[PDB]
Amino acid sequence: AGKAFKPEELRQALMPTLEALYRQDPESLPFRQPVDPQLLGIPDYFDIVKSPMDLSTIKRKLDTGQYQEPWQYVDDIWLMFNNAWLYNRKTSAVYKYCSKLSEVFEQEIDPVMQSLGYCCGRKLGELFVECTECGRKMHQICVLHHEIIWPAGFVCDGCLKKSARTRK
Amino acid sequence: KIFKPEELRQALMPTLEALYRQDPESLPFRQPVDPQLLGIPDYFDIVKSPMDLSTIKRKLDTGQYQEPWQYVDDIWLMFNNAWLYNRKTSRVYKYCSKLSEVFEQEIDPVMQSLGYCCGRKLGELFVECTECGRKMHQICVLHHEIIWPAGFVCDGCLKKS
Amino acid sequence: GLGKGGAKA
Ligand SMILES: [Zn+2]
Ligand SMILES: [Zn+2]
Ligand SMILES: [Zn+2]
Ligand SMILES: [Zn+2]
Repeated sequence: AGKAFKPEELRQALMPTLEALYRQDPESLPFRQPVDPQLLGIPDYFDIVKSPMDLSTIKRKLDTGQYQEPWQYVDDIWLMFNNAWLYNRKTSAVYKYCSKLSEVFEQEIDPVMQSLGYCCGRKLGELFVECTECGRKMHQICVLHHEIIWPAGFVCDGCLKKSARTRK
Repeated sequence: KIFKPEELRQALMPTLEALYRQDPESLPFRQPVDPQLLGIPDYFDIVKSPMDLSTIKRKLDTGQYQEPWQYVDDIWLMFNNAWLYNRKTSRVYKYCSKLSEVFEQEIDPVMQSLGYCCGRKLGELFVECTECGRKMHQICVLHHEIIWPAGFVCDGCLKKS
Repeated sequence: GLGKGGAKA
């Protein structure tokens, strides 16, 4: 079960995507520190948001190596977005700001996840297949085909090329 | 699969031109060998199927290839013929080796852009894609871990559906 | 070229 990348490999690959979000002025400002409900005067925050997340926390996790694989990072990003979309009204500046950051993230993440050997960067979700060789998890919709049976379990294209090139 | 003659010459002529560009290595390969003019009647005895760059060019130009493996095969025929007839130590053998190195660096990307696995000559162990009828090396595309109950389908045809 | 005896280089 699973792939563990080197912590440094993940931060080199993924930090540019985090930095793209920090670059968004003013849309990123409400996302740079954890929400302090006392300081901002919204005690109902922890009633609505059970798993808080923000850019600084994501950064600490890359830096201390707390992700083993990049879908965990993607999940934390979307947790932060879903949290702001949940708490704040559709009409509010923060909701609109959140939408802006999600648009930016989606353009950045696809190529980066691809260079890490994954199908794409869209949010993992429930419909995944784990590669039986390397442990990477891919979207069923990205990699599976009507025309193919896998007698020994799914194997990603990257693992297949590795076998194929070392036949020659 | 039969390609349009113009599609093949646009794709493949740059690889032929790379060989013509090699001076002096290509000069012995530009015309068919005339054994009378060169004084080597034993050419006929050693080389059963002659080939050279001018002949390959005429074939692209008149559209005599239906698919690009035919072109690759003619190129290698020309190289194998020169390697067979000429001694390893001769300038022509070394010239031939030079052209084959050049061809191998050019051909992979070009054949890939034509929807093929690679451009190398490997077995006669090929698989035809059941959708578009391109032929690929078994060694390039087939795997223990993948079963095609209804026949092989290349990646290009898979992306299309 | 034509580097095959009969000729030169
Ligand atoms: Zn995907
Ligand atoms: Zn894999
Ligand atoms: Zn091949
Ligand atoms: Zn095909």
